[PDB]
Amino acid sequence: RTRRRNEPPLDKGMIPWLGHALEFGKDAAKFLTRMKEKHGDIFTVRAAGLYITVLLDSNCYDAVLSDVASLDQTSYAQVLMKRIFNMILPSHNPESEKKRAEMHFQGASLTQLSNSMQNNLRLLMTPSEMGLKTSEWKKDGLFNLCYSLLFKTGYLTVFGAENNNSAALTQIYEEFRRFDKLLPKLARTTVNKEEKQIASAAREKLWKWLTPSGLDRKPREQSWLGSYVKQLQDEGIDAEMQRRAMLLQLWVTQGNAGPAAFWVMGYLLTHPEALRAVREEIQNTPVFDSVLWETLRLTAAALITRDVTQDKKICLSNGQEYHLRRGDRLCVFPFISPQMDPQIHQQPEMFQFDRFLNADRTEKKDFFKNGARVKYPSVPWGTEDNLCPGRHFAVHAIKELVFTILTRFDVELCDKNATVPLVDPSRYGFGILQPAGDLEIRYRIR
Ligand code: HEM
Repeated sequence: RTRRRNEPPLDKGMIPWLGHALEFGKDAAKFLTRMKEKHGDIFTVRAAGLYITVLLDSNCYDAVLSDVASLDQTSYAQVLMKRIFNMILPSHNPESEKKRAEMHFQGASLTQLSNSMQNNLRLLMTPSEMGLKTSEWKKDGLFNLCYSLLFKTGYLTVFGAENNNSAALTQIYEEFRRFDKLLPKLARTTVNKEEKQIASAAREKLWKWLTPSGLDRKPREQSWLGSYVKQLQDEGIDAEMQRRAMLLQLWVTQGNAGPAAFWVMGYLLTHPEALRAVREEIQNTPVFDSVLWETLRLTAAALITRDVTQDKKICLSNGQEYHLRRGDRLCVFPFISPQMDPQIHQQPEMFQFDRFLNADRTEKKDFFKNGARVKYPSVPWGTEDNLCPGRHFAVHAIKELVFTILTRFDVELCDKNATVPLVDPSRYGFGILQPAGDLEIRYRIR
């Protein structure tokens, strides 16, 4: 491989064919940040025989990705669902189900879903559910606690899975965590033999449990999940692959909200002034909105991937023209820019609770890089034409959990001086970051 005219800088690495595959996978943010410092806002890396052009000029993300004739999302999605979920969906219409997700998670459907979520969370934060039948205080990891509560809430709400009792929901959650922990390694083909066995064992249990085969529950074909299942059935997808698809939809709907709620609570518990303004506001939620947006800036790290299906000319904001080559991949990583970009957000590694608030506590919208307006200073839900359809529901759920914890419980750090844990670097690229260890807490009924 050799650079052609106006192609991005090329970085092959020293390992023939394999290139940067290992380093890229181990900590995508560290590697792509290193590459940005070396080459600038656009560069092409070799990884496992493939060439991946990375674009980090956030002013171009929307316009570049709008070219669906030159930039395919479907092929890499198929790769991931094979590797992670052991799934193949032949003759599958992807746009029809994405349209269903948009509609089902907005408007009157959203209000219904959100009302059910509120009800379900209440059932899950009972003293008995909260492990408070033995003692005044209960110790837990905050991440584990927030993930457990929202996973269970979202699962009950989205899958309508009341057939599962309390102990059953815990079993399902713990198996999901087992699988979820190994998901990045599955995506990257970096599982060892023991991990591969664990992931496969976990998937099989989840395939069985998420489809209650033994029961005669009449399908709700007008619901989000029921209409999805009905589509697969009409497309000729067999029962077994229908079972496997449930784990895909479980991960897509449950893999982010609880982790995000953890970071919100982590940042708040470790930032007294932030927590005071939030609690005061509980007594329109402008402060909490800034808190949540700041949390997502720091922790929403989905990587956007496309296959380049034809040669494409592109212009960065400075006017320089670059050529994308057919057969390559294009990646866009909003986590690095604009979210963690020090030229847009000063001290970007710092949680500043009011970073998106003006002096008079109005919404701060004015953000700049080197004397140029930045249209989207944070991109947690994805690029403008490919937004998370569940985002409004995600925010409702995160708010509901945070509101309940602060209102109905006393929550204390076990180590009064603790800061939030570091990030597990395997999570970069897959959505909300997860902590390396946990933040140990104690809680009691307030
Ligand atoms: C903070 C929490 C969440 C974040 C940050 C988030 C973010 C994202 C992002 C960035 C994507 C784009 C896919 C990609 O390029 O990898 C996506 C897709 C999607 N999200 Fe969310 N999400 C969250 C929670 C949720 C929730 C609670 C739901 C629904 C209950 C949901 C439903 C979906 C669906 C159905 C897709 C489309 C999957 C596909 O078409 O392949 N998400 N999400």
